[PDB]
Amino acid sequence: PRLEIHHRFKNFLRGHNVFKERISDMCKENRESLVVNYEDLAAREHVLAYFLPEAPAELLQIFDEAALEVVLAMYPKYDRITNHIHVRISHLPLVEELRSLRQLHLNQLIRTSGVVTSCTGVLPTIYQNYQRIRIQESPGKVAAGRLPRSKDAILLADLVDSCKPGDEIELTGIYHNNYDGSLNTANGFPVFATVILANHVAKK
Amino acid sequence: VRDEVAEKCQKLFLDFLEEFQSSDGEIKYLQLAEELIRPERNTLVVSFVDLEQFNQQLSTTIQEEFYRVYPYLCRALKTFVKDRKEIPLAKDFYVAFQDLPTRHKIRELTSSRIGLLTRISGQVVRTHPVHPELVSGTFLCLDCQTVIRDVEQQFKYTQPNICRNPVCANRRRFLLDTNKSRFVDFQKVRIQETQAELPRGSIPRSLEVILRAEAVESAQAGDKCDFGVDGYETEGIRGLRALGVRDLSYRLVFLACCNQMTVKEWEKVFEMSQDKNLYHNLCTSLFPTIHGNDEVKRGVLLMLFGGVPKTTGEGTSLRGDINVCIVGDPSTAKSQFLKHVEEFSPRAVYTSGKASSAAGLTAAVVRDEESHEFVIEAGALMLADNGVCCIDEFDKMDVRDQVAIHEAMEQQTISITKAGVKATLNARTSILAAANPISGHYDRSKSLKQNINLSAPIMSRFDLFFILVDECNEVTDYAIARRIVDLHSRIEESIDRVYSLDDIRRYLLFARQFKPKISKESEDFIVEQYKHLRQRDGSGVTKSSWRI
Amino acid sequence: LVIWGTDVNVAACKENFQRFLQRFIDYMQRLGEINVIGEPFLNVNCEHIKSFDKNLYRQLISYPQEVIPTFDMAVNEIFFDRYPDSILEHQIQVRPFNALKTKNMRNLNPEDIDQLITISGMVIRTSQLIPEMQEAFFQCQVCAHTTRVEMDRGRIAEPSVCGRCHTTHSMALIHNRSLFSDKQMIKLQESPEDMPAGQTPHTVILFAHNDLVDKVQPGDRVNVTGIYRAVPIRVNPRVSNVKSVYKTHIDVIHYFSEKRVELLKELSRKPDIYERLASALAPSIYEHEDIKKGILLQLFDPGTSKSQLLQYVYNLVPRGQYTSGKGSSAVGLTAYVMKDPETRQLVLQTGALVLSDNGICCIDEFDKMNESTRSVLHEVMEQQTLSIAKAGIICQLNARTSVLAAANHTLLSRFDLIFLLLDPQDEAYDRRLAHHLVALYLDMAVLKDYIAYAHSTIMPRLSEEASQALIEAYVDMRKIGSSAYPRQLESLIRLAEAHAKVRLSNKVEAIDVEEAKRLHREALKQSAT
Repeated sequence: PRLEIHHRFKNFLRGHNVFKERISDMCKENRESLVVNYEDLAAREHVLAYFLPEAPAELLQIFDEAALEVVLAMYPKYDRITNHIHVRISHLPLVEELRSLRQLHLNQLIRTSGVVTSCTGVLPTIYQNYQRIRIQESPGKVAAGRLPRSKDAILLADLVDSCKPGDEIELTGIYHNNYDGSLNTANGFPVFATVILANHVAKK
Repeated sequence: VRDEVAEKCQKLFLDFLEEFQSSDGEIKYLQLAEELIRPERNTLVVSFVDLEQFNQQLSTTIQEEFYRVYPYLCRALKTFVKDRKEIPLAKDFYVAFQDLPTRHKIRELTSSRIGLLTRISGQVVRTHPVHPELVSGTFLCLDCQTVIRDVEQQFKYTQPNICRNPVCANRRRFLLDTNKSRFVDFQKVRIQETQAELPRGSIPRSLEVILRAEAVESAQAGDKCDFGVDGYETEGIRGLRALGVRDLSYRLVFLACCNQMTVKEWEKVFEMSQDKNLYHNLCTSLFPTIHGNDEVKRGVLLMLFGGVPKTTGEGTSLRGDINVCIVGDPSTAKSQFLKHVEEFSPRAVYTSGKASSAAGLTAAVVRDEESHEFVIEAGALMLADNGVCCIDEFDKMDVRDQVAIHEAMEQQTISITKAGVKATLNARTSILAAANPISGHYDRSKSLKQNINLSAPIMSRFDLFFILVDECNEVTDYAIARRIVDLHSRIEESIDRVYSLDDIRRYLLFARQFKPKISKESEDFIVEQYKHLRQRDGSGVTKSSWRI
Repeated sequence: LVIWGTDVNVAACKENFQRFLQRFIDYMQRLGEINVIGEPFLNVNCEHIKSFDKNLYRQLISYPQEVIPTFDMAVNEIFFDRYPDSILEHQIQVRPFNALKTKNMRNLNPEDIDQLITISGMVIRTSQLIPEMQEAFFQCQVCAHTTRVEMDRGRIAEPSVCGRCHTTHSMALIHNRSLFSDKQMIKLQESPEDMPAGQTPHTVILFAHNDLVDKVQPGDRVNVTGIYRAVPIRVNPRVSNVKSVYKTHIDVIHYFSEKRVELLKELSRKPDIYERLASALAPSIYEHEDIKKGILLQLFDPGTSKSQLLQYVYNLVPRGQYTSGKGSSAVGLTAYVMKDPETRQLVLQTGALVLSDNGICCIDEFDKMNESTRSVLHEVMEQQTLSIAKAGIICQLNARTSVLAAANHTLLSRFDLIFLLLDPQDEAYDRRLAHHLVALYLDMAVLKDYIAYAHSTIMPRLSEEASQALIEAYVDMRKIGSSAYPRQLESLIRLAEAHAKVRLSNKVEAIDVEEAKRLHREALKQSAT
C-alpha cells in the first residue's frame, strides 16, 4: 500500500511490444476496455502481477487511472467516444473452481470458471452499473454430482451480457469478501462467502 | 488479571504444545504442522488426556478462563509456518479437544454454565444459511482518522466507543475497509434436546448454537452433535441503559467447534441365540395384545431387524431397510397398536399418521425473509434416521409427503428445492406403514388397485404388504376380547412376557453387529424358488396382485 | 442499630430460632437428612409452627426477606455445626408448600408486598428459558482496571449499575465466574372456579428463579407459594417521570362432609339415583331423559335444550369449557398458535381443549368444523393429547379430557355419544311439553360432591363378577344382524366405568354394566336406520 507504481505504471503503459501492438490492436474500435495477461505484465515487470492478490482493487483503479491517460493521450479521438476506459484483463492462472474455494483466496484477482444457474442479462445506478448472474460448475459424477455451493457473481458494466445462460466459461474477476449482507447490505457466495467482482469471461 | 492469564497460559501451553507421545517433542508436532500448512486447513486438536497429566488446571481453567485466554494464545499460535511473515496472510483456525470426561444436557447447560467448555451432544435442528460476520477491523471516521482494528465481533452490529477525537463512536462512522476484515464464517442452528433420551414429560430444547466454518455442512437437522478504556466513566452516568446490552443476555452464550452384565445379558442373549422358538419367544413379548396376524407381526418383528449391502457395483449402497404395510379397517383394528407397539423401542418416530397440519417435512429456513413458518426438518421422516418411521393415515399424505417419500424411500434423502435455495439430505431409516383403504375391507373381490386407494409407484415400492381384515368369527370372537377384558383387567393382572422389553432392545443391539452373507450354494433355493414363485405366478395361477 | 426500612432489630428474633431448630423435635429427623444426604431447600407448610412461637412466627411474612436469609444462615449455623464433614456446600433456601391462606391475589392490597403468599390459580404459560444477568465488573481507565461492580459484594442488582463494558460481563463473566443469572417468568391465572362471573381474576407476573425452574408447567394446577415484588413503572426508561404504579412480580418460593357423605350414602344406598338424578338432571325439559343420562355418566334444532344442557354441564361444573365452531375454530380449543406482538414471538396459542384436560368439552356446531380443523379431533380423540410441533415449543399437549357436542364423517366411531333430537309429532307431548313450561310459567352441590368423591376416591374393577359379561355382551351386541368387536367394548367398559364410579363401589356386576347396554343399544338404535 505505497504510491509510486501508479505513476510508473502510467509510464509502463507507454513485453511492451505487445502493448505497442495491442494499443494499435484496440484502436479505432472504441471498445472501452483494456486487456493484459498475467504473462504480459510479468513479461514487462513482475512487480505488477504480484499486486493481484494484494492491491488488485487499486490495481484496477491504477489500470483505470492509467488507461484513461495513455489512451486518450495516444488517441484523443476517444475524447468524443465515451471518454472512459473500463479494463478487461486476461487469464490469471491458478483458477479456484467451485469447491476449491477458500476465505484465504479472497480479496484477490483470480481466474476461474463457472456455469450459469441464473442470469439477469436484460435487467440491471449501483445495480444499473452491473448485473447479476448465478453460477455453479460441475459435470455429472457421483461425487461431483453432489450439490455445490453456487457462485453468484456480478458483472461490472463491461463484461455484462457476454455471458449467456448455459455458458460453461472462464470467469476472471476480483474475489472480495465484501458480503455486506452481514448486516443487510449485500449478497455473496454461500458458506465461504466471497463478493466476486468480475474481470474476464470465456465463450458460449 | 487479563494480561497475566493471557500470558501465563502460553508457557504452560507451549511446552505442553510440542506434541509429546511416541518418543516426544518436535517430531509429533511437525506431523501436526506439516499436515496443516499443506492443505491450508489451519486446524488442530488438543487432547484433554495429556493435559490433566501435564496440567489439569489448564484443563480446568479453560472452562474458567476460556473467554480471555483465547485472543492471545490465538495470536501466539500462528507461526506454525516457521515464518512470521506468512501468519498475517492467514484468515483463521479451528481446533478441538479430546476426551473431556463430561458432557451435559441442555437443561444441564445452564445459566451457571453458559459460555463454558462444551462437550457437544444432541440434535441438529432447523438449519440456516451460513455467513461470515466480522470479528475485527475498522470503519474509522474518514473525516478524522483511519484504521482501528476492532468492531462487530460479538454477534453485535458496530463496535468502537472509547476516547475520540473520532476514535469513539460519538461521531459518525460506516464505510468499512472491506479489504480489511475478519468476516469469519457461520450459521445459527436450533439444536434440540434429543427426545430419544428424554423422560416422557419433557418438551425439547432447540438450542440456537452455531456451526462456524469448521463445523459446517457436516450435519443436517435431526442429527448428532460431534463438535485501556475510556474516562473512568462508570455505571450510573445519566444516559446509560441496559436495553442495548440485554439482547445477548436474552441468548445462548457458548458455541462449539469441529463387565458381567454385558456378558450376562450376552449370555442370556447367547441362550436366546441358542433359543429355538425364538420368534415366538420374541414375538408376543413385542406383540402381546394382538390375536391372529401372527404373520403380520412376524415381519414387523423382522422389520425391526436390518442388514445392508454396501456399494460394490458403484451404484448406491443398497437397501437394508424395509417398507411394509398393514392394510384394513379404522384404527380400532389395531394397526394403531403396532405403531404404538413399536414405540417400545427407540430409534422410533411416531406421527399422527398424516391428517396433521404439522408441516415439517416441507423444509424451509425459519428466518427466510423476516421470520419463516416452514422449518428445516423432515422429522416427519428424517428424524428416524437409522430408526424407523411409523405412519398411520398414509393415504392422507396428499401432496407434500406424496412425491416426497417416493424418492426418499428410493434415495434416502430429501432433495430440498427453493429456486433461490436448494439442498438434499439423507434419511437412512425404515418406513413402517399402515393406512386405511377406501372405506373398508372390500378387497376380497376388488383389486388392490384403488382399494389400497393410493398410488402405484409407492405401493409398488413397499417391501411387503399385510392385512388386518375384521371378521365376526364367534368361533374365535367369544375368546377375542376375552383377552381384551383380561387386558382391561388391570387391578390384579400383569402381562406375561417371554422376557424383558429391554433385553430385546439389547438383543437387536446385539443382533445387528453380527453380519451375514450367503454361500455359494444358497442362491439356488433363492433362484429355484424365486423361479417357482414367478413360475406359478407367471403361469396364470389365481392372482391377488400382479407384482412378481 | 436497626433497619428502619423494614424495622428489624439486629437479628431481632434469631436466638429464638436457633433453639427452635433443636426444640421443634416433636425437624430432628430432618435436621441431618439435609446435611447427611445432601437435600437442601426446606419445604415448610402454611406454617402451623405458630403453636410453638409467635415472635418467631408473626415475622414469618412480615419483613422476612431479612429473616429467611438469617434463617438460611441460622439453619446453616446449626447445620454446618451438625455435620460439617458431609456435603455442606448444599445451602438451604426454604420452599413452603400449601402456604398461608392467601387472600386471592386478585384482592391483595397495594400494600401487600413484603408478604409470603400462595396461588389459587392455573397456569397460562411459562417463560421458556429466559434467565438473566448476574454480576458485574466494568473497566475504568488508569491503564483500564477491570473494576468489580456487582462482582463487588455489597452492591446491588440495580438497573444501570451495569450500564457499560458488556464483555466485562459478556466474556469476562465466563473468564471471571459470574455466569449470568437466573429467573423464570410465568403467566398464571388465579381462578376460583365459581368466580362471580363477569369480573375476572388476576393472571401472574411470575419471575422468580430457582432451579425449581420449569417444575411448574403450563396448564398446571396450583400448590404454589411465593412472595410479592414490584417496581415503579417509568413513564420511559429514557426519563424519570413516573407512572405511579409498581409493576408487580412475584418471588416464586414454592416447594360436615362425613355428614354429607352419610347423606350421599343414603343417595348411594338409594337404588335408582340413575333415574332419580336423571329425574333431577337437566330438569328444565321433559322427555329425552335418555339423553340426560349419559351426562352423569360423562360427568363420571338449534339450542333445543342443548346448549342449555351443555350449559347445564357448564353450569354444573368447573372443569370444562363451552364453545363451538363456525366463529371459533379449533383455535377456541387449541392450535391458535400466535405471538405476543408486543414482543413479536410465537406462543403456544390454544383454547378450550387446553382448558379441558381431565375435563369435559362442550362443543357445538360440530357440523360446521373444517378439515383445516376437525382433523385435530380426528387426531385428538385417538390420542387424548395433541402434538404441537411448533416454532418455540415443539411438544404434545395432553388433553386427557372428555368431550361432547351435537350438530343439526366416518368417525362418529370415536364419539362419547350424542343423540337424535327428532320430532315426536305429538300435540299431546307438545302439550306435555307445554304443560312442562306452562307449569314452569342443592341437589347440584350435593351432586357436585357426589361426582367428586368418586373423582376423588373410587376406582371400578370389572372383574369376573362381570368381566365375563362384556364378553357375553359384545357377542350379543355384535351378533344381531351379524360392530362391537371394535372399541365398543372399550366404550362399553367406559360406560360400565360409570355406575361403579357411581355407588362408591370399586367392583362391578352385570347390572351396572347392563344399564350401559341399553344406553349403547338405544344410542345405537336411535342412531340406527
